[PDB]
Amino acid sequence: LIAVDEKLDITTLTGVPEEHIKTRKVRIFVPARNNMQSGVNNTKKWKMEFDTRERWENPLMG
Amino acid sequence: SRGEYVVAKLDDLVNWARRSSLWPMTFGLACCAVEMMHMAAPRYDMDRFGVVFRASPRQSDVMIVAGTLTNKMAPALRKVYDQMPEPRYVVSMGSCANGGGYYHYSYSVVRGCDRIVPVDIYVPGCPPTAEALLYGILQLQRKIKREKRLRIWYRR
Amino acid sequence: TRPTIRPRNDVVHKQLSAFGQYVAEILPKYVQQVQVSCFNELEIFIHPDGVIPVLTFLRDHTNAQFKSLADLTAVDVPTRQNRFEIVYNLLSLRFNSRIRVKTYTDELTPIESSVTVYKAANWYEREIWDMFGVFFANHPDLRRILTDYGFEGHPFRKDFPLSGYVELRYDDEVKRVVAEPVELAQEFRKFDLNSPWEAFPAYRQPPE
Amino acid sequence: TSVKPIFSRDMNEAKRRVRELYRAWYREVPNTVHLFQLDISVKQGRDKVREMFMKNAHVTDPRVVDLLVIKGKMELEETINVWKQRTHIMRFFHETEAPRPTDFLSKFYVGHDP
Amino acid sequence: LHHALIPHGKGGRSSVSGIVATVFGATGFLGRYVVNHLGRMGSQVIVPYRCEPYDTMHLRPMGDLGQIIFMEWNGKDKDSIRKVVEHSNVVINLVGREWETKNFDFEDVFVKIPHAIAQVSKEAGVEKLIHISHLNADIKSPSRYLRSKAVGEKEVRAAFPEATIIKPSDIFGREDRFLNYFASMRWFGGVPLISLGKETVKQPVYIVDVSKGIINAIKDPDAKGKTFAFVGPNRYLLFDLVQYIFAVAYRPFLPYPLPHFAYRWVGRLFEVSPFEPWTTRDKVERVHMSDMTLPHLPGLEDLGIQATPLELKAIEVLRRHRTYRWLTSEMEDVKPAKTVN
Amino acid sequence: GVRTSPTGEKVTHTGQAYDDGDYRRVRFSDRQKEVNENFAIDLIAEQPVSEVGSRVISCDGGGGALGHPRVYINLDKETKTGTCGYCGLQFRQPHH
Amino acid sequence: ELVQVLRRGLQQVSGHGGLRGYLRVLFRANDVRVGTLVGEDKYGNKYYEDNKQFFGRHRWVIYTTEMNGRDTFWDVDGSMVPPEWHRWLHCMTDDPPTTKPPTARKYIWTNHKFNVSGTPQQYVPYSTTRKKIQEWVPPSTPYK
Amino acid sequence: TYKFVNMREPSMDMKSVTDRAAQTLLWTELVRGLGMTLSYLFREPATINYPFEKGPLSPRFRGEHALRRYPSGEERCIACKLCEAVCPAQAITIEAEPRADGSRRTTRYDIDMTKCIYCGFCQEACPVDAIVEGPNFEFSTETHEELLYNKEKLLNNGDKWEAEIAANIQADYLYR
Ligand SMILES: COC1=C(OC)C(=O)C(C/C=C(\C)CC/C=C(/C)CC/C=C(\C)CC/C=C(\C)CC/C=C(\C)CC/C=C(\C)CC/C=C(\C)CC/C=C(\C)CC/C=C(\C)CCC=C(C)C)=C(C)C1=O
Ligand SMILES: CCCCCCCCCCCCCCCCC[C@@H](O)O[C@H](CO[C@H](O)CCCCCCCCCCCCCCC)COP(=O)(O)OCC[N+](C)(C)C
Ligand SMILES: CCCCCCCC/C=C/CCCCCCCC(=O)OC[C@H](COP(=O)(O)OCCN)OC(=O)CCCCCCC/C=C/CCCCCCCC
Ligand SMILES: CCCCCCCCCCCCCCCCCC(=O)OC[C@H](COP(=O)(O)OCCN)OC(=O)CCCCCCCCCCCCCCCCC
Ligand SMILES: NC(=O)C1=CN([C@@H]2O[C@H](COP(=O)(O)OP(=O)(O)OC[C@H]3O[C@@H](n4cnc5c(N)ncnc54)[C@H](OP(=O)(O)O)[C@@H]3O)[C@@H](O)[C@H]2O)C=CC1
Ligand code: SF4
Ligand code: SF4
Ligand code: SF4
Ligand SMILES: [Zn+2]
Repeated sequence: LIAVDEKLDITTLTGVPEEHIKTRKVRIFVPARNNMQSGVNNTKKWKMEFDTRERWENPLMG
Repeated sequence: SRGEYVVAKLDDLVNWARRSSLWPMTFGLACCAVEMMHMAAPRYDMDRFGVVFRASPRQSDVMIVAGTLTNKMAPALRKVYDQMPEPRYVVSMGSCANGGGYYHYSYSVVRGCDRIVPVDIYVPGCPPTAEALLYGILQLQRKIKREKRLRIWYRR
Repeated sequence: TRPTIRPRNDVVHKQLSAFGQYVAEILPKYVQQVQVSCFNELEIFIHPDGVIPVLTFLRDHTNAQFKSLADLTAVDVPTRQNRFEIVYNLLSLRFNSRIRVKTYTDELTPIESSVTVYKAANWYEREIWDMFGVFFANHPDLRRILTDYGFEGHPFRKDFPLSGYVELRYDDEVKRVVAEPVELAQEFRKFDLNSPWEAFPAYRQPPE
Repeated sequence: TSVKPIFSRDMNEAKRRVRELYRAWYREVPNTVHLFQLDISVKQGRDKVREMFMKNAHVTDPRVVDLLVIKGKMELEETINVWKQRTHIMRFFHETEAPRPTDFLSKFYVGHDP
Repeated sequence: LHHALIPHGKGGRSSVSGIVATVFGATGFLGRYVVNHLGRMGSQVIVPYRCEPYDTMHLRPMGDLGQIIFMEWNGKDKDSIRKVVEHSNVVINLVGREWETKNFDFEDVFVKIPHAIAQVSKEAGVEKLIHISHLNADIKSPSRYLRSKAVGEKEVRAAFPEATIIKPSDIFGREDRFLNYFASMRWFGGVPLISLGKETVKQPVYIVDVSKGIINAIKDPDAKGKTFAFVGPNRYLLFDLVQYIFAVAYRPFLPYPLPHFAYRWVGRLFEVSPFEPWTTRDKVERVHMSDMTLPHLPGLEDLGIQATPLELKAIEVLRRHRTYRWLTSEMEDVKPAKTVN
Repeated sequence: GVRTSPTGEKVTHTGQAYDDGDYRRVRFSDRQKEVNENFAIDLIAEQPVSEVGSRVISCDGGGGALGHPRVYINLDKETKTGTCGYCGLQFRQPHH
Repeated sequence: ELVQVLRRGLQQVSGHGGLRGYLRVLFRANDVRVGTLVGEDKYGNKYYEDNKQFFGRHRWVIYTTEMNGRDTFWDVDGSMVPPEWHRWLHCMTDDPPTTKPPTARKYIWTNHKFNVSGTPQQYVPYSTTRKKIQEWVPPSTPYK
Repeated sequence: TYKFVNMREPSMDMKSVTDRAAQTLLWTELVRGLGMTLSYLFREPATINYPFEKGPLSPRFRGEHALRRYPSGEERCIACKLCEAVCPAQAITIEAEPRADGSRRTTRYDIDMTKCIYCGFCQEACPVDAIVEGPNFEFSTETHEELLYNKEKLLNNGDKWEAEIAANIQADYLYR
């Protein structure tokens, strides 16, 4: 059983492109309760999501 | 003109042969291939129309892309299409071949065989019925009937 | 009569519980937990390095002849330290029973190959490696089985995008199929479906 | 915390495996160029092997290095056995990808990308 | 700019590049390459065609859904020309034949058609016009091809003063004439050369470089009314060039001097074919003629393209001409030809 | 009730019409633009108003299980008609 | 008896209106059967039924030689039938449109159309939604 | 219970041995197969005369899509997006806004027929029977774009096939 004094890092194994490894800022948060409902069952687990990027309109069918 | 009449008759003769002798390649990928078998079956006999399966791409005129085209399979499809000698035609059958189908948003599926090969006829359905595929074959025959290669060449 | 509710089999529940106690007593070194679900399925949670002894016992022991490996998969749960959960489904024809054995591992920790106990484990472990990145130590031939040649990334992980990062098309300039970054004519429309009202009180977790 | 080693124990054995894999890849490029009928040079192939080896030069975990050399051996055996086609070998070279700009002003001109 | 002409995306297949281009002569060699590059960018491309629709099939995969539009066209019909250039802000002209048919001459395809295309495009409000000419376009040139090239270049510049006239030297590629013309003389015994090809200097240019330069001419705002000269990086004698072609094709090279009048008569013999002739008198003259040097005109380095040497891309074209004994031979097995710089 | 744009292009019932300078009109050259001639708004306006002597009426669109969900419209406001919003059908009480 | 079969063949020859009618029905339909005339639509297509034949072959249609504006003497499509006769031919009902006419509405097409692919009447898609963002129009008058 | 497919042994009496030897030397079972194929030759072929004859279909058949109207001419669809929600392949794109008269109606209703898997969930989820899967199945085109139906195309399909669609729905609406 070896011992490593290193921080875990698997970016080289995940296969993600370097652009989407480096230029991405995820947001760890607990979702806000939807004001339209009084239930609170969607505000119990943390979520991790990425920053929004560009969305354009398709020339055909829009 | 006499030359125009001769070329019109000659390219009507040539188009008739190609229309009336269609040899699809023995090439089926997924569940859409079963409906090709049912078109070959006695109920909708494709052999009536001069449509006969040949295994070798060198001896085929039509490639019926019937099933999901994956990333691991696209090179093989392009290779056999290239090995088919000209004139050659493509009939994409079913949603998976047409667009993406049920697997459009997948990491391992090519969204349409028209990204890989030039497709002449698109047959919708999941799977298209044997009658639908037969209608597509007849529509391909009517498309061949309009080709005027000698008529273009004479005026070229 | 309750025609819309599944009837329960307390006899089979008791039999499975007794056999779970039996195996837990026999192999205290590796077995960490034994559970019986209310639809009569026995589930054994072991230490990851007990795979070979536990599976060999369950295959060869006279009172547990699980001669058939029904399935072998893994589940990715990112919230755990050991995200990958390796699941073995065994079927005993002699006693007409089925059992489940679950272990855990992470990205960099190998799991001993069970091709020496069952021969289906060969392709099953190749698929597990291909789709999750889990490495199996003494595998006769470990390589990709399902993904494309040269494919980078393990698709079934939760952090892998649905459409991947590359897509294929034929480029006429270079006369071959090429791989280019993924670009969608219509983006996949993500739906938030979960209702904010708790459905099953029996599964409620403590507020902590 | 003691962790189960894949191979190589410490880092030196991992470097030894890396050198063995590099030799195996270096001696394979001429055969690959010959069999696949690639239009690239042997020097170009060796340079691409070197570049693909160098992009992982920042790894300091021996287990990550072991996994990297395992995957390298896999993709080497896909090439020796001609399981790969010319398509994949040339996919290594990104011959069709347009050069993305890298300076701030060009990135500002093209679009909204960071 | 119109709200639909603003670029969007990352320059992929499914992006919007804001370019709406009508490509005349898109059913040929340079045409297929230019259309491929435009569709790769993610532009809207209109392809006027006069041939059989079956002969335009290779252009279907080059663009996304709806990004390639095929329309019929005549060449003598200004109505058809307006129909195909009505909605496009870029018009590219690559129409031209190396020979003359019964219905079209060098005057028709190099002067009349480009002038009508430029005249209609000016009326329709097309912002950019790209016109492909030849490097050796001389009014007093021995070749009617080049005379008509020069006349049509002047007419296009007159009709559309804000044009970009591109003058490639001799484009080589998989579907070209140049390397294939020199490599197909195996069948006729030896290789006939005028003065043994020692008095001819040529610097061919690569097809991908030409297409990339055409694309960058559209995207450069400071190339509106200019003239470019697309040439390769090295100049070769005709003898050395043909010798290298045969070395790469691994065919026995047996050159012999053929007097100019004899070669002219031979070319006259081959141009009686109703189909595409193997060679013509004008083709013989153009092969014999040396490529002009135009240091004042800009080029690929000015449009941002580094010219690809012949020694890097010759094996793509000439591997097809090898036999089974020499198919697998590598690129570096043949020493590069002797240049004249 | 189709209408023609100043560029000669038919206008759909949703108001769609390509601008004069819009390049996307090229797709319709040598071909046609698919526009449905029947306008549902015009037809439902052409429909008459049914007078019933009750404060509340029920509409299911006709056909029963082949119509739409049955709804109840309150005919109390005398300044306007009560409209079933599934089928856009107007009802009124007998005035005067 | 072979004589009975030959007599039935001769009756089939005379059943299409002479030798010329027999040749026409043979060359453009590949069938020489004779059946009762169920009815005829407005486009010229004729529909026949014969319950003695096995299921699937008991109903058939002879297509017209000219539909709308296209000559269909040899180019006969499976989509040339109106919807009611389409239902009758595909056997979703046992009642012909003559016996049970369909419900008539003012929005239903009076003239049936076949597949218009490969013709100028083909369908071309477009976005049916208006422009999402309105851009600012600068003043046309000078300033300063 | 179980049965043995092949566990019989042949008798070794002289008559049976001679019969087997005659079968070996005289190809009895081969002639039997020939006779079977000859019988099939003289039977009646099972081929229909397409396109002049069509295979049977049912009122439940799922073919080309259509958007229906009320008998008054009003469109049935109310932009409720249940079909868009339930579509397995995400083939439906719907955008809506209040109409001029205040109705809840769609401005965009797209179905990508190259993405559709023809499963019929949309017509099950529709609360007003607006979207249906008509009886048409011969709608193959020559270009990919022609398979990207929009609201005008679907309304035209509904108006063209309304009689047959209404007949099928009347026939099969008591089973739903
Ligand atoms: C991909 O998964 C799969 C599918 O998909 C999903 C499927 O569907 C199916 C289902 C398919 C099957 C079950 C069968 C398909 C497989 C096959 C191998 C096909 C089987 C077909 C057959 C066994 C029978 C079909 C017939 C075949 C194949 C033969 C092909 C025909 C030819 C090659 C004909 C060409 C040769 C000709 C025409 C002869 C040459 C011409 C002449 C000699 C005429 C010349 C005459 C003259 C010159 C004389 C002229 C002069 C004259 C007249 C007079 C002049 C006189 C003077 C004096 C001038 C399967 C199994 C499947 O697995
Ligand atoms: C084999 C030895 C070499 C022979 C060399 C050629 C010898 C002559 C070949 C014989 C020619 C036969 C022509 C057959 C005519 C087509 C029959 C007819 O049905 O076609 C119609 C008309 O066909 C075309 O319009 C033209 C066909 C050819 C017309 C004559 C061309 C010139 C023939 C004379 C010159 C031959 C000698 C010169 C060359 C040596 C259209 O019908 P079609 O839509 O399809 O059928 C669809 C099936 N349906 C009806 C059930 C739906
Ligand atoms: C001229 C027209 C003739 C037409 C004949 C058509 C016959 C029907 C055609 C369909 C058959 C074609 C496909 C069948 C091909 C394969 C047939 C076949 O297998 O035959 C070989 C068959 C099978 O052998 P196995 O089962 O493998 O046993 C081997 C054990 N170690 O064995 C044979 O050799 C049979 C060949 C026929 C032998 C001839 C019979 C001998 C009888 C001799 C009596 C006469 C003696 C003469 C002396 C007279 C003294 C007075
Ligand atoms: C009573 C006296 C006699 C009367 C009859 C006389 C003629 C009989 C037939 C003789 C043989 C054919 C003669 C030549 C016909 C014209 C062919 C031709 O020139 O075609 C050129 C053209 C090529 O295409 P192009 O426009 O050049 O485009 C370049 C590619 N992008 O287009 C093509 O190449 C089209 C592809 C097919 C071309 C070959 C087939 C032409 C028709 C042949 C019919 C007979 C076939 C016999 C076969 C052998 C016997 C079984
Ligand atoms: N290729 C070269 O070596 C060089 C070429 N150039 C010039 O660049 C241009 C493009 O060259 P390239 O790609 O090789 O040309 P090609 O000969 O390969 O193709 C010519 C194109 O123009 C069309 N065309 C030809 N004649 C007519 C006509 N009368 N009416 C309408 N369309 C016609 C052809 O269509 P279709 O097949 O339907 O007839 C085809 O699309 C030409 O002007 C050429 O002179 C300049 C320098 C070098
Ligand atoms: S379109 Fe449907 S039936 Fe055809 S291959 Fe795809 S999933 Fe199978
Ligand atoms: S039939 Fe199924 S896949 Fe097709 S649009 Fe309806 S719900 Fe979607
Ligand atoms: S389910 Fe019916 S009413 Fe609702 S949006 Fe879809 S077609 Fe319209
Ligand atoms: Zn109502």
